[PDB]
Amino acid sequence: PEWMILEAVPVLPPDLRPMVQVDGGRFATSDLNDLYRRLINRNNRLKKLLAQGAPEIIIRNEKRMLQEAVDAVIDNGRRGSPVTNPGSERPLRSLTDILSGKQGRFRQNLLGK
Amino acid sequence: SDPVRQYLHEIGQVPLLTLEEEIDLARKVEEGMEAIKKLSEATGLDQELIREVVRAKILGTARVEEVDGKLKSLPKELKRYLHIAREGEAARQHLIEANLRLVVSIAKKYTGRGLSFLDLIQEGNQGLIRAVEKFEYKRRFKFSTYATWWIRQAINRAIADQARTIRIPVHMVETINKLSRTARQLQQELGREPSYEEIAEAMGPGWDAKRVEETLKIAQEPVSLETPIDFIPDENLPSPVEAAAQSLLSEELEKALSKLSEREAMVLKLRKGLIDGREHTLEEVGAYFGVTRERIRQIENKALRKLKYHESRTRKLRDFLE
Repeated sequence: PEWMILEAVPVLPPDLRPMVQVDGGRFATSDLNDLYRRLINRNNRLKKLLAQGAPEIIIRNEKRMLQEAVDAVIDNGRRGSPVTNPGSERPLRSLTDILSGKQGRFRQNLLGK
Repeated sequence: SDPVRQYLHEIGQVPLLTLEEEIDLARKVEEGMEAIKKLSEATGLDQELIREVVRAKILGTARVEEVDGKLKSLPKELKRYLHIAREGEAARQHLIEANLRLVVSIAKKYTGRGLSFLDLIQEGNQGLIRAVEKFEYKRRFKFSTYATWWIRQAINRAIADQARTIRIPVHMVETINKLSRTARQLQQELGREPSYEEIAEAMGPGWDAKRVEETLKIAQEPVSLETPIDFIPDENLPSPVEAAAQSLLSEELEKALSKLSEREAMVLKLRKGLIDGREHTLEEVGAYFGVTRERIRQIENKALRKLKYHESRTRKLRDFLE
Protein backbone atom coordinates (compact mmCIF):
# COMPACT_ATOMS: atom_id res chain seq x y z
CA PRO A 1 0.00 0.00 0.00
CA GLU A 2 2.95 2.19 -0.90
CA TRP A 3 0.25 4.33 -2.53
CA MET A 4 0.97 6.96 0.11
CA ILE A 5 3.58 9.20 -1.48
CA LEU A 6 7.03 10.46 -0.54
CA GLU A 7 8.86 11.01 -3.84
CA ALA A 8 7.07 12.13 -7.02
CA VAL A 9 9.31 11.50 -9.99
CA PRO A 10 9.25 13.85 -13.04
CA VAL A 11 11.67 13.59 -15.98
CA LEU A 12 13.11 16.65 -17.76
CA PRO A 13 13.85 16.00 -21.45
CA PRO A 14 10.58 16.84 -23.17
CA ASP A 15 10.68 20.65 -22.43
CA LEU A 16 13.90 22.52 -23.29
CA ARG A 17 12.49 23.73 -26.57
CA PRO A 18 13.64 27.19 -27.75
CA MET A 19 13.07 30.06 -30.27
CA VAL A 20 10.45 29.63 -33.28
CA GLN A 21 10.38 32.42 -36.08
CA VAL A 22 8.61 33.11 -39.31
CA ASP A 23 5.55 34.65 -40.86
CA GLY A 24 4.55 37.26 -38.29
CA GLY A 25 5.72 35.77 -34.49
CA ARG A 26 8.90 34.00 -32.47
CA PHE A 27 9.59 33.34 -28.59
CA ALA A 28 9.64 29.73 -27.02
CA THR A 29 8.60 27.73 -23.84
CA SER A 30 7.03 24.37 -22.51
CA ASP A 31 4.46 23.08 -20.03
CA LEU A 32 4.44 20.36 -17.38
CA ASN A 33 7.49 22.10 -16.05
CA ASP A 34 5.99 25.41 -14.95
CA LEU A 35 3.34 22.91 -13.95
CA TYR A 36 5.94 20.79 -12.22
CA ARG A 37 7.54 23.71 -10.34
CA ARG A 38 4.38 24.13 -8.32
CA LEU A 39 5.67 21.13 -6.48
CA ILE A 40 9.34 21.46 -5.50
CA ASN A 41 8.82 25.10 -4.59
CA ARG A 42 6.25 24.08 -2.01
CA ASN A 43 8.01 20.92 -0.85
CA ASN A 44 11.00 23.23 -0.51
CA ARG A 45 9.23 26.07 1.29
CA LEU A 46 7.68 23.58 3.67
CA LYS A 47 10.88 22.30 5.32
CA LYS A 48 12.46 25.75 5.75
CA LEU A 49 9.06 26.93 6.96
CA LEU A 50 8.78 24.61 9.94
CA ALA A 51 12.38 24.25 10.99
CA GLN A 52 11.93 27.85 12.02
CA GLY A 53 9.17 26.69 14.33
CA ALA A 54 5.86 27.36 12.58
CA PRO A 55 3.36 26.14 15.19
CA GLU A 56 0.17 24.27 14.24
CA ILE A 57 -2.46 25.79 11.91
CA ILE A 58 0.15 27.05 9.55
CA ILE A 59 2.04 23.74 9.28
CA ARG A 60 -0.84 21.67 7.87
CA ASN A 61 -2.33 24.43 5.70
CA GLU A 62 1.11 24.44 4.09
CA LYS A 63 2.34 20.85 3.87
CA ARG A 64 -0.95 19.95 2.30
CA MET A 65 0.21 22.28 -0.43
CA LEU A 66 2.49 19.50 -1.55
CA GLN A 67 -0.57 17.23 -1.61
CA GLU A 68 -2.53 19.59 -3.79
CA ALA A 69 0.74 20.46 -5.53
CA VAL A 70 0.97 16.77 -6.33
CA ASP A 71 -2.44 16.54 -7.95
CA ALA A 72 -0.51 18.60 -10.48
CA VAL A 73 1.74 16.61 -12.79
CA ILE A 74 -0.96 14.04 -12.21
CA ASP A 75 -4.56 15.01 -13.13
CA ASN A 76 -6.06 18.51 -13.09
CA GLY A 77 -9.52 17.34 -12.08
CA ARG A 78 -11.16 19.61 -9.53
CA ARG A 79 -10.91 23.42 -9.61
CA GLY A 80 -8.14 23.82 -12.18
CA SER A 81 -4.72 25.51 -12.29
CA PRO A 82 -4.90 27.91 -15.27
CA VAL A 83 -1.77 29.64 -16.52
CA THR A 84 -1.82 33.46 -16.65
CA ASN A 85 -2.92 33.47 -12.99
CA PRO A 86 -5.22 34.99 -12.01
CA GLY A 87 -5.84 33.86 -15.62
CA SER A 88 -9.39 32.75 -16.39
CA GLU A 89 -8.22 30.39 -19.12
CA ARG A 90 -6.64 27.21 -20.51
CA PRO A 91 -5.95 23.88 -18.65
CA LEU A 92 -2.43 22.89 -17.52
CA ARG A 93 -1.46 19.86 -19.59
CA SER A 94 -1.50 17.56 -16.55
CA LEU A 95 -1.80 14.12 -18.22
CA THR A 96 -5.47 15.15 -18.63
CA ASP A 97 -6.97 15.82 -22.09
CA ILE A 98 -3.30 15.22 -23.06
CA LEU A 99 -0.52 12.70 -22.38
CA SER A 100 -2.12 9.41 -21.46
CA GLY A 101 -5.51 11.00 -22.05
CA LYS A 102 -7.48 10.56 -25.28
CA GLN A 103 -6.37 11.89 -28.66
CA GLY A 104 -3.40 13.76 -27.24
CA ARG A 105 -0.51 11.33 -27.02
CA PHE A 106 -1.93 7.92 -26.32
CA ARG A 107 -4.75 7.96 -28.89
CA GLN A 108 -2.13 9.69 -31.02
CA ASN A 109 0.98 7.47 -30.86
CA LEU A 110 -0.61 4.06 -30.92
CA LEU A 111 -1.92 4.39 -34.46
CA GLY A 112 -1.79 8.10 -35.31
CA LYS A 113 1.83 7.52 -36.30
CA SER B 1 -14.19 26.89 -3.02
CA ASP B 2 -10.39 26.87 -3.10
CA PRO B 3 -8.86 24.93 -0.17
CA VAL B 4 -8.24 28.41 1.22
CA ARG B 5 -11.76 28.47 2.67
CA GLN B 6 -10.71 25.42 4.70
CA TYR B 7 -7.75 27.39 6.05
CA LEU B 8 -9.86 30.56 6.11
CA HIS B 9 -12.07 28.73 8.60
CA GLU B 10 -9.32 27.37 10.86
CA ILE B 11 -7.60 30.76 10.72
CA GLY B 12 -10.60 32.92 11.58
CA GLN B 13 -11.88 30.60 14.30
CA VAL B 14 -9.34 31.35 17.03
CA PRO B 15 -9.27 34.87 18.57
CA LEU B 16 -6.20 37.12 18.41
CA LEU B 17 -4.86 38.72 21.59
CA THR B 18 -6.13 41.21 24.18
CA LEU B 19 -3.51 43.97 24.35
CA GLU B 20 -1.32 43.48 27.42
CA GLU B 21 -1.10 39.78 26.59
CA GLU B 22 1.05 40.71 23.60
CA ILE B 23 4.09 41.88 25.58
CA ASP B 24 3.83 39.73 28.72
CA LEU B 25 4.20 36.61 26.56
CA ALA B 26 6.99 38.11 24.43
CA ARG B 27 9.35 38.84 27.34
CA LYS B 28 9.44 35.08 27.89
CA VAL B 29 11.33 34.73 24.60
CA GLU B 30 14.08 37.12 25.67
CA GLU B 31 14.85 35.36 28.95
CA GLY B 32 13.97 32.24 26.99
CA MET B 33 17.06 32.17 24.79
CA GLU B 34 18.85 33.90 27.65
CA ALA B 35 18.02 31.44 30.44
CA ILE B 36 18.67 28.80 27.79
CA LYS B 37 21.90 30.64 27.03
CA LYS B 38 22.82 29.80 30.62
CA LEU B 39 23.21 26.15 29.63
CA SER B 40 24.38 27.31 26.20
CA GLU B 41 27.85 28.55 27.15
CA ALA B 42 27.60 26.24 30.16
CA THR B 43 28.46 23.24 27.99
CA GLY B 44 28.86 24.99 24.62
CA LEU B 45 25.50 24.45 22.94
CA ASP B 46 25.78 27.75 21.07
CA GLN B 47 22.44 28.77 22.65
CA GLU B 48 20.77 27.50 19.46
CA LEU B 49 20.86 23.79 20.30
CA ILE B 50 19.11 23.90 23.67
CA ARG B 51 16.38 26.02 22.07
CA GLU B 52 15.95 24.42 18.63
CA VAL B 53 16.24 20.89 20.01
CA VAL B 54 13.77 21.86 22.72
CA ARG B 55 11.39 24.03 20.71
CA ALA B 56 10.84 20.63 19.09
CA LYS B 57 10.00 19.34 22.56
CA ILE B 58 8.01 22.51 23.19
CA LEU B 59 6.08 21.18 20.21
CA GLY B 60 5.47 18.13 22.35
CA THR B 61 2.43 17.81 20.15
CA ALA B 62 4.60 15.94 17.83
CA ARG B 63 8.24 14.75 18.32
CA VAL B 64 11.36 14.39 20.56
CA GLU B 65 12.41 15.01 24.23
CA GLU B 66 16.09 14.04 24.69
CA VAL B 67 18.18 16.98 26.13
CA ASP B 68 16.36 17.21 29.43
CA GLY B 69 18.69 14.58 30.82
CA LYS B 70 21.48 16.85 32.01
CA LEU B 71 18.94 19.62 32.58
CA LYS B 72 17.58 17.68 35.55
CA SER B 73 20.82 16.58 37.20
CA LEU B 74 20.75 20.28 38.08
CA PRO B 75 23.49 21.18 40.57
CA LYS B 76 22.95 23.09 43.85
CA GLU B 77 22.91 26.23 41.69
CA LEU B 78 20.21 24.74 39.47
CA LYS B 79 16.53 23.74 39.60
CA ARG B 80 15.34 27.31 39.26
CA TYR B 81 16.85 27.35 35.77
CA LEU B 82 14.88 24.16 35.10
CA HIS B 83 11.51 25.88 35.53
CA ILE B 84 12.64 29.25 34.14
CA ALA B 85 13.42 27.72 30.75
CA ARG B 86 10.28 25.57 30.99
CA GLU B 87 8.26 28.65 31.90
CA GLY B 88 10.02 30.36 29.03
CA GLU B 89 9.34 27.36 26.81
CA ALA B 90 5.82 28.77 26.98
CA ALA B 91 7.14 31.75 25.02
CA ARG B 92 6.83 29.73 21.83
CA GLN B 93 3.36 28.64 22.99
CA HIS B 94 0.60 31.14 22.25
CA LEU B 95 2.20 33.86 20.11
CA ILE B 96 2.27 33.32 16.34
CA GLU B 97 -1.26 31.89 16.48
CA ALA B 98 -3.11 35.23 16.28
CA ASN B 99 -1.46 37.02 13.35
CA LEU B 100 -2.28 34.24 10.89
CA ARG B 101 -5.66 35.95 10.51
CA LEU B 102 -4.29 39.51 10.79
CA VAL B 103 -2.07 38.98 7.75
CA VAL B 104 -4.11 37.28 4.99
CA SER B 105 -6.26 40.40 4.57
CA ILE B 106 -3.05 41.86 3.11
CA ALA B 107 -2.30 39.27 0.43
CA LYS B 108 -5.56 40.33 -1.22
CA LYS B 109 -3.44 42.89 -3.06
CA TYR B 110 -0.81 40.81 -4.83
CA THR B 111 -3.69 38.83 -6.31
CA GLY B 112 -1.98 38.90 -9.70
CA ARG B 113 1.74 39.33 -10.43
CA GLY B 114 2.54 35.73 -9.57
CA LEU B 115 1.40 32.92 -7.29
CA SER B 116 -2.29 32.41 -6.47
CA PHE B 117 -3.83 33.84 -3.28
CA LEU B 118 -3.27 30.41 -1.69
CA ASP B 119 0.67 30.34 -2.31
CA LEU B 120 1.11 33.95 -1.36
CA ILE B 121 0.01 33.12 2.14
CA GLN B 122 2.95 30.73 2.47
CA GLU B 123 5.36 33.54 1.78
CA GLY B 124 3.37 36.28 3.46
CA ASN B 125 2.55 34.16 6.52
CA GLN B 126 6.08 32.85 6.89
CA GLY B 127 7.40 36.45 7.04
CA LEU B 128 5.51 36.87 10.19
CA ILE B 129 7.43 33.90 11.62
CA ARG B 130 10.73 35.72 11.30
CA ALA B 131 9.30 39.28 12.00
CA VAL B 132 7.45 38.13 15.10
CA GLU B 133 10.53 37.33 16.48
CA LYS B 134 12.82 40.34 16.04
CA PHE B 135 10.25 42.53 17.78
CA GLU B 136 11.70 45.39 19.81
CA TYR B 137 9.58 44.81 22.92
CA LYS B 138 11.18 48.00 24.22
CA ARG B 139 9.39 50.55 22.05
CA ARG B 140 5.97 51.85 23.08
CA PHE B 141 4.17 51.37 19.77
CA LYS B 142 2.88 47.86 20.45
CA PHE B 143 2.92 45.11 17.84
CA SER B 144 0.32 45.31 15.04
CA THR B 145 0.43 47.01 11.64
CA TYR B 146 4.18 47.28 12.20
CA ALA B 147 4.42 43.63 11.16
CA THR B 148 2.64 44.27 7.86
CA TRP B 149 5.96 45.41 6.39
CA TRP B 150 7.94 42.28 7.26
CA ILE B 151 5.05 40.42 5.65
CA ARG B 152 4.59 42.45 2.48
CA GLN B 153 8.34 43.02 2.14
CA ALA B 154 8.74 39.25 2.39
CA ILE B 155 5.96 39.01 -0.18
CA ASN B 156 7.78 41.23 -2.66
CA ARG B 157 10.88 39.13 -2.02
CA ALA B 158 8.60 36.18 -2.74
CA ILE B 159 6.94 37.30 -5.97
CA ALA B 160 10.45 38.21 -7.11
CA ASP B 161 11.88 34.85 -6.12
CA GLN B 162 8.90 33.13 -7.71
CA ALA B 163 7.30 33.91 -11.07
CA ARG B 164 6.97 32.11 -14.39
CA THR B 165 10.40 33.63 -14.95
CA ILE B 166 13.83 32.01 -14.82
CA ARG B 167 15.79 34.16 -12.35
CA ILE B 168 14.81 37.68 -11.35
CA PRO B 169 17.10 39.67 -9.08
CA VAL B 170 15.62 43.11 -8.28
CA HIS B 171 17.88 44.00 -11.23
CA MET B 172 15.08 43.65 -13.79
CA VAL B 173 11.67 43.72 -12.12
CA GLU B 174 12.44 47.10 -10.55
CA THR B 175 13.81 48.19 -13.93
CA ILE B 176 11.13 46.68 -16.15
CA ASN B 177 8.51 48.29 -13.92
CA LYS B 178 10.47 51.42 -14.80
CA LEU B 179 10.50 51.27 -18.61
CA SER B 180 6.96 49.95 -18.21
CA ARG B 181 5.67 52.79 -16.03
CA THR B 182 7.91 55.04 -18.14
CA ALA B 183 6.54 53.83 -21.47
CA ARG B 184 3.13 54.23 -19.84
CA GLN B 185 4.41 57.57 -18.53
CA LEU B 186 5.47 59.00 -21.89
CA GLN B 187 2.35 57.37 -23.34
CA GLN B 188 -0.33 59.56 -21.74
CA GLU B 189 1.97 62.48 -22.52
CA LEU B 190 2.44 61.88 -26.25
CA GLY B 191 -0.35 59.82 -27.77
CA ARG B 192 1.59 56.98 -29.40
CA GLU B 193 3.54 53.95 -28.20
CA PRO B 194 7.02 55.49 -27.82
CA SER B 195 9.95 53.68 -29.44
CA TYR B 196 12.85 52.11 -27.55
CA GLU B 197 15.55 54.72 -28.13
CA GLU B 198 12.94 57.38 -27.41
CA ILE B 199 12.79 55.97 -23.88
CA ALA B 200 16.56 56.31 -23.51
CA GLU B 201 16.22 59.98 -22.60
CA ALA B 202 13.34 59.20 -20.24
CA MET B 203 15.88 57.08 -18.37
CA GLY B 204 19.45 58.36 -18.31
CA PRO B 205 23.15 57.37 -17.99
CA GLY B 206 24.08 54.35 -20.07
CA TRP B 207 20.41 53.91 -20.92
CA ASP B 208 20.76 53.96 -24.71
CA ALA B 209 18.50 51.67 -26.74
CA LYS B 210 20.30 48.33 -26.96
CA ARG B 211 20.13 47.83 -23.19
CA VAL B 212 16.53 49.08 -23.01
CA GLU B 213 15.88 46.31 -25.52
CA GLU B 214 17.97 43.63 -23.81
CA THR B 215 15.77 43.90 -20.72
CA LEU B 216 12.34 43.56 -22.34
CA LYS B 217 13.93 40.71 -24.31
CA ILE B 218 14.58 38.46 -21.34
CA ALA B 219 11.19 38.30 -19.62
CA GLN B 220 8.42 39.85 -17.50
CA GLU B 221 5.86 37.12 -18.10
CA PRO B 222 6.28 36.04 -21.76
CA VAL B 223 8.37 32.89 -22.28
CA SER B 224 5.33 31.79 -24.27
CA LEU B 225 2.23 30.29 -22.65
CA GLU B 226 3.93 26.96 -23.32
CA THR B 227 1.55 24.69 -25.25
CA PRO B 228 -1.38 26.02 -27.34
CA ILE B 229 -2.00 25.37 -31.07
CA ASP B 230 2.80 19.94 -29.60
CA PHE B 231 2.02 23.54 -30.56
CA ILE B 232 5.23 23.79 -32.59
CA PRO B 233 7.30 21.34 -34.73
CA ASP B 234 10.81 21.84 -36.18
CA GLU B 235 13.84 19.55 -35.70
CA ASN B 236 17.44 18.66 -36.60
CA LEU B 237 18.83 17.11 -33.41
CA PRO B 238 20.21 13.72 -34.49
CA SER B 239 19.41 14.20 -38.19
CA PRO B 240 18.38 10.84 -39.74
CA VAL B 241 19.83 11.16 -43.25
CA GLU B 242 22.92 12.77 -41.70
CA ALA B 243 23.80 9.91 -39.35
CA ALA B 244 23.46 7.80 -42.50
CA ALA B 245 25.69 10.00 -44.67
CA GLN B 246 28.24 9.59 -41.89
CA SER B 247 29.06 5.88 -42.12
CA LEU B 248 29.37 6.47 -45.86
CA LEU B 249 32.09 9.13 -45.85
CA SER B 250 33.96 6.94 -43.36
CA GLU B 251 33.56 3.63 -45.17
CA GLU B 252 34.09 5.67 -48.33
CA LEU B 253 37.47 6.86 -47.09
CA GLU B 254 38.37 3.30 -46.11
CA LYS B 255 37.97 2.63 -49.83
CA ALA B 256 39.57 5.91 -50.90
CA LEU B 257 42.44 4.88 -48.63
CA SER B 258 42.75 1.46 -50.26
CA LYS B 259 45.04 2.86 -52.95
CA LEU B 260 47.42 4.12 -50.27
CA SER B 261 50.68 2.98 -48.66
CA GLU B 262 50.97 2.21 -44.95
CA ARG B 263 53.91 4.60 -44.82
CA GLU B 264 51.36 7.26 -45.71
CA ALA B 265 47.91 5.90 -44.89
CA MET B 266 48.69 5.28 -41.23
CA VAL B 267 50.82 8.42 -41.36
CA LEU B 268 47.63 10.30 -42.22
CA LYS B 269 45.39 8.36 -39.82
CA LEU B 270 47.37 9.21 -36.69
CA ARG B 271 48.26 12.66 -38.03
CA LYS B 272 44.87 14.24 -38.73
CA GLY B 273 43.57 11.90 -36.04
CA LEU B 274 41.50 9.32 -37.91
CA ILE B 275 42.68 6.10 -36.26
CA ASP B 276 40.63 6.64 -33.11
CA GLY B 277 40.71 10.33 -32.28
CA ARG B 278 44.30 10.99 -31.28
CA GLU B 279 45.59 13.88 -33.37
CA HIS B 280 49.17 12.84 -32.59
CA THR B 281 51.72 15.47 -33.56
CA LEU B 282 54.28 14.86 -36.30
CA GLU B 283 56.78 13.90 -33.61
CA GLU B 284 54.79 10.94 -32.30
CA VAL B 285 54.41 9.93 -35.95
CA GLY B 286 58.15 10.31 -36.39
CA ALA B 287 59.16 8.45 -33.25
CA TYR B 288 57.30 5.17 -33.79
CA PHE B 289 57.85 5.58 -37.51
CA GLY B 290 61.60 5.73 -37.02
CA VAL B 291 62.90 8.11 -39.70
CA THR B 292 62.98 11.77 -38.71
CA ARG B 293 60.43 14.26 -40.12
CA GLU B 294 62.47 14.85 -43.29
CA ARG B 295 61.20 12.05 -45.54
CA ILE B 296 58.06 12.08 -43.39
CA ARG B 297 57.13 15.70 -44.15
CA GLN B 298 57.48 14.77 -47.81
CA ILE B 299 55.32 11.70 -47.24
CA GLU B 300 52.82 14.09 -45.67
CA ASN B 301 52.41 16.18 -48.82
CA LYS B 302 53.24 13.02 -50.76
CA ALA B 303 49.72 12.17 -49.65
CA LEU B 304 47.40 15.14 -50.27
CA ARG B 305 48.33 15.24 -53.96
CA LYS B 306 48.17 11.45 -54.25
CA LEU B 307 44.85 11.94 -52.46
CA LYS B 308 43.47 14.92 -54.38
CA TYR B 309 44.96 13.89 -57.71
CA HIS B 310 42.84 10.75 -57.44
CA GLU B 311 39.74 12.94 -57.10
CA SER B 312 39.28 15.26 -60.08
CA ARG B 313 39.55 12.07 -62.15
CA THR B 314 37.04 10.29 -59.91
CA ARG B 315 34.37 12.32 -58.12
CA LYS B 316 33.94 12.37 -54.33
CA LEU B 317 34.00 16.15 -53.97
CA ARG B 318 30.41 15.98 -52.72
CA ASP B 319 31.10 14.47 -49.30
CA PHE B 320 32.09 17.97 -48.18
CA LEU B 321 28.44 18.99 -47.79
CA GLU B 322 27.67 17.32 -44.44
